[PDB]
Amino acid sequence: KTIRSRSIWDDAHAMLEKAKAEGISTVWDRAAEQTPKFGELGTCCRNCIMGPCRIANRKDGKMRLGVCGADADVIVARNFGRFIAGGAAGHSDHGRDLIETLEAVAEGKAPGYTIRDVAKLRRIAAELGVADAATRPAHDVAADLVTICYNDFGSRRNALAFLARAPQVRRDLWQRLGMTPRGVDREIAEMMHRTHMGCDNDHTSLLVHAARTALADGWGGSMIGTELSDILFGTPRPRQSTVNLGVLRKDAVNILVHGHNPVVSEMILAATREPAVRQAAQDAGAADINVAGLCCTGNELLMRQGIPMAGNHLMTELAIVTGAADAIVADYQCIMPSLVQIAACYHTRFVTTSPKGRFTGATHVEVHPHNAQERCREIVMLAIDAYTRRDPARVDIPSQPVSIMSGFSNEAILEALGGTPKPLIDAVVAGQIRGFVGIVGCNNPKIRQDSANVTLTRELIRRDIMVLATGCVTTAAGKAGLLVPEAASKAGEGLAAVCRSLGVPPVLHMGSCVDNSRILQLCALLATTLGVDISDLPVGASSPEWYSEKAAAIAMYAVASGIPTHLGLPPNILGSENVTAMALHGLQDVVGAAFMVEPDPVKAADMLEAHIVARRARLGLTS
Amino acid sequence: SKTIRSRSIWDDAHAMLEKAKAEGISTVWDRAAEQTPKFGELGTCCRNCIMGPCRIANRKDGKMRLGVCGADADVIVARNFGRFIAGGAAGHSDHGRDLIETLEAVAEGKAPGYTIRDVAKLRRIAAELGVADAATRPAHDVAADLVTICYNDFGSRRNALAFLARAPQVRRDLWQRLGMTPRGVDREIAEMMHRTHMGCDNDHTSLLVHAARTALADGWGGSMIGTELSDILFGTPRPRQSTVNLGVLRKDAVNILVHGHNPVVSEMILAATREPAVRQAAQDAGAADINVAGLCCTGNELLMRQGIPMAGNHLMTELAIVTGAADAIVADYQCIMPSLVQIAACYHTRFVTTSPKGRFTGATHVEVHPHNAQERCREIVMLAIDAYTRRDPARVDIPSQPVSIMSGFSNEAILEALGGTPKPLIDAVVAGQIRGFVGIVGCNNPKIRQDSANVTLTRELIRRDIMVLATGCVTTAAGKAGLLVPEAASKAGEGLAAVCRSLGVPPVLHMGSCVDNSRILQLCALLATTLGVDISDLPVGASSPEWYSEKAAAIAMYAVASGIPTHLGLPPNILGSENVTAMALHGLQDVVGAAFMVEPDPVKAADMLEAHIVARRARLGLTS
Ligand code: SF4
Ligand code: SF4
Repeated sequence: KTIRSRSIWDDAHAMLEKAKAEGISTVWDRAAEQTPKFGELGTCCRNCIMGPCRIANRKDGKMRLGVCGADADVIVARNFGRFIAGGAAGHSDHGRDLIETLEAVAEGKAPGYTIRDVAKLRRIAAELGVADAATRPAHDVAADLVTICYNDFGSRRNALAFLARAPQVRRDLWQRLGMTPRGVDREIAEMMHRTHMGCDNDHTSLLVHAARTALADGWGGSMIGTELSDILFGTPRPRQSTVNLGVLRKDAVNILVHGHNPVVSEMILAATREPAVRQAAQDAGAADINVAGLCCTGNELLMRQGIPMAGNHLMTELAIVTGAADAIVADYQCIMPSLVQIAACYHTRFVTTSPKGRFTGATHVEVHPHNAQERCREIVMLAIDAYTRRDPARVDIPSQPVSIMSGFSNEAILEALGGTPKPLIDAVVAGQIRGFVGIVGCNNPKIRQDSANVTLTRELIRRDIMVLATGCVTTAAGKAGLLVPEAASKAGEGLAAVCRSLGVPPVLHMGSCVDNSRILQLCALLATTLGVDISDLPVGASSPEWYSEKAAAIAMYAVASGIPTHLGLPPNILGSENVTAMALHGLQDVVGAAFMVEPDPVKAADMLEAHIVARRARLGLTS
Repeated sequence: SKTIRSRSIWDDAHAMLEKAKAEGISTVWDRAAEQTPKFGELGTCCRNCIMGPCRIANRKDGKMRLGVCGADADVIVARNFGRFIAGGAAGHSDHGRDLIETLEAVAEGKAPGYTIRDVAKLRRIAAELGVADAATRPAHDVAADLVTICYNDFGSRRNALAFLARAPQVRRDLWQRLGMTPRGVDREIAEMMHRTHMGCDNDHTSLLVHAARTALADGWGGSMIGTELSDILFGTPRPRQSTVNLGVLRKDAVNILVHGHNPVVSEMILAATREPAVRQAAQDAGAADINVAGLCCTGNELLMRQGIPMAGNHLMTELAIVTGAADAIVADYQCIMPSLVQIAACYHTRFVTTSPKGRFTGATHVEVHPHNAQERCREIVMLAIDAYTRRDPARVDIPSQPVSIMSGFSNEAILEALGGTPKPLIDAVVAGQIRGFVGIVGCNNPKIRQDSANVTLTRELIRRDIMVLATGCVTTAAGKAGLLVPEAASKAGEGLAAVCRSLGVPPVLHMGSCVDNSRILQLCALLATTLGVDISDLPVGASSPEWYSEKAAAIAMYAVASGIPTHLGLPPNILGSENVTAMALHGLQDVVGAAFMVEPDPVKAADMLEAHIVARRARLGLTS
């Protein structure tokens, strides 16, 4: 009965029983061992060896301050600052890689890569100030855009380049508060400086720079990553695909791409479509080479190529347990190192491709733009060889894939509306669509897998609130059949009408974790057109099953941009009443939004709907 | 009280610990007594995501051997230590970046009261880094071009940091093969925070290699830019006399204590106290003078360039307020204990913060920037004079009499003492008069009796003809024991005493603040370049007997990664992993040519540093 309580899906239940009988420990098993304190409240501090310090509520009054004299407010806010910095650094390095990949294309030093979307390149470059971006040669225009993006990774700017997309009132508010992101790397470095012993000892000051650090992610690292990926590999358009472990085929070579970087996974797919490589699969007894995605790199291949997704966070271990995973191609971020051990229990080849994502015991085939075509060809060959060593008795692909619709970039959304946001604004004014909520969460073993994600998605569309899905929720919403146009039947009367009018699902898949920058861009476009602030728009954000530092950075820059953000579990901040009050209430007075911590998905829909209604009133609209 | 005598070796510290106990004031030793009790000290506690936190323990049932994500002790300890190093590099990185912004303000003409005090060093540094016509163009044009170069080291488009060219070719080629070449000061910090995220870098060798790269971006980037631009803006240090300990505070004067690391504020504070209208405000209040005294590294900075006396080091900062004569504390950022704000409220003292980065709840914030510093610092000295009129004379007790010291031993001053070349210094090392050099760069740590290890190790090394280069907190330790004066050659060995008397210098050279440990890198790289060898071939060493901060770990790491055997008094939070520990103590020797040494006995630490110096003298074909 424990296996039934760990997830809500049959394919996950099937593989949990399979690993149990085979003696394979999963992420849920190791979570039970680690359940048993001071670090979870954020009141443990390890920032120097004057002593590991813990702040307790003791009867005798001892241990109330650290050795240096820091109180619980400073200690909690510093750990939280480093937590956001690590989340921002995640997206930061990703955007920088995309800058390097575009610079290699511009220099002509990336065989097999091209500028797939030249029209978006000219638009983005013109938006950011590149002279004659409309008419100059594409590679020259790309080089000037590369310089611009790199300069946001420098230390000589007053505001990040894409920050111009925000409404003027939002930018003036950032100026007054001192939150204006100046440089992508610089805010990260200043956060690490402030959290050092004896530097920043004011929890209000620390949280304001956390907002500044997280804003440098959403409007810098992530937005550069999203826009440059569309330039290099194509801007997403609506298309059909499938989800869950059933996307693996018994008769094919199954290559699972895992991580966040489309630079590697896009070239993997190109190699599996080469004629000589497809021949090697048939020679090994396979009908084809089947590429399926995992986590954010899967979301990227889903949006731009329609490649089916095997599963989200907690499904990554179970996909190897199917016995049909012939290789796992990893880059970096959110790749559990337990996959290496579970792959050793089978024939699966675990291949790492990035100098930043090294895993002891893995097969490292380092991929760079100048050798990607050759290296990825070599990586696909290792998957065909591993296929010949597959043990057929241990194969169990549990379910049948579920149809989904993906590729809802802002470009695709506006094209569906006829090239303007006016029909969308009209529906919101009419009350057909009462608001929007972006669900951006992960999975967390503390919560039954996707129970909160699917319930909250169902609750919101019932109340005529459209849902924008990124990250892990894509698999959650898709498995429940909410990512298809026919799912309008499960929405309210107004939302179903608008969805059927446009032929779109009530849940729009807008991409990976960095593609939450698409939600910032969309909100900024609506606020600009209406002449109001983002904090005036009937919008919301939710992370019901989050776990990572990157999720908290996403939650933080949504709040600081005026988007009320709900979290299923609290961050490690409850040890300080002041820091907790600031996150839940005080931030509303400053940036116009705040955090919400609610483990009940229905109560969370009530809170998100309440803020949406209050903002409809301030626009002079009926709920 | 026998407990008070066990916490320091200095009478001016004992005298204030009695005073603090008499008045019910709790110090840093009292709070350290409460925080003695575990996994974080071994480094096996991970809080990088709310899928835990996770503790790696050893239980007979085999449970809790991996994190929820599956990470083992090696990865967890390495990521904690990696983030520990990144925090230290970030402290120096932001300090260096501010020095760039000040120089740009001078170049733009938007910093009233600031100048280019050392134009000759500006042209020299700019020419070294590739500025065209640095010798002849207008100074502000040259400064603007040097600012661009430094800023680009804080960008993401370079393959190697600008000052890395000072390193020997064999050292740079070695960094290239290992993948340690520092590319950008902020970038390595950001990549470290990326690598330590869940599910990114899960190989402890990979993590420590980038820890070395991150720390090298401090020593050859953030700190070196900070040191060299500070000399350009506020002057290159020259040898001079001064005093240390709490006796530098005067009962008859307005006592202003500068605290932190940034000379940009303290230099302008000092200029404000010499304005006639400000000196009048003090005289109108009944004071004989305005007395500025330094604390921590900013005190080291004012000591090197102005000769301003130092009140004390890390653990003395609380006691200086207890004297009752501290009329104001002017703070910028870093290593400023927030308990000072509360202790100042026990007296008349004004606690003033000046930086947007160093904010303290309950403090008086008068934010200083280059464009308003002359006006703002004038306002800050006035607050010190006003607080002086409210001083309680019954609570004043300045315990000891100041000790004479000699300071200001920049590499420029050292080469000038040698006739403009390192040849006499090389000759003494070849002759065996100076058997080696060791930089003692430590802090204070309440776990260790204050300066007991620093002073013992300093005495032990100079006795064995090993010259000691002192930075940071050790400056106060060496000075109080009377080792920072030329007459202290009598306490050195026969060979070292002879060389010291020939040059008229102490056997312990004070080379500046914590960021000025980049001066030691510059000196080592200069000797290795002259000799045609690697830094790992020089009879050199580094020691931090009483360290505590992330900055000390970053300094120790870029010393090791540069080939300098580094001794630590206390171990970093890494003992939870045998592999990470073996790599730090032994494995790194095979990779970068040096390793960490953890030894709490100062005499045994002198034995270890002397052994490596002897081994390297042998490989140079010299008499050991
Ligand atoms: S920074 Fe302060 S609270 Fe944190 S470990 Fe060091 S002494 Fe303790
Ligand atoms: S990163 Fe891994 S070891 Fe660290 S807290 Fe998260 S699950 Fe636990």
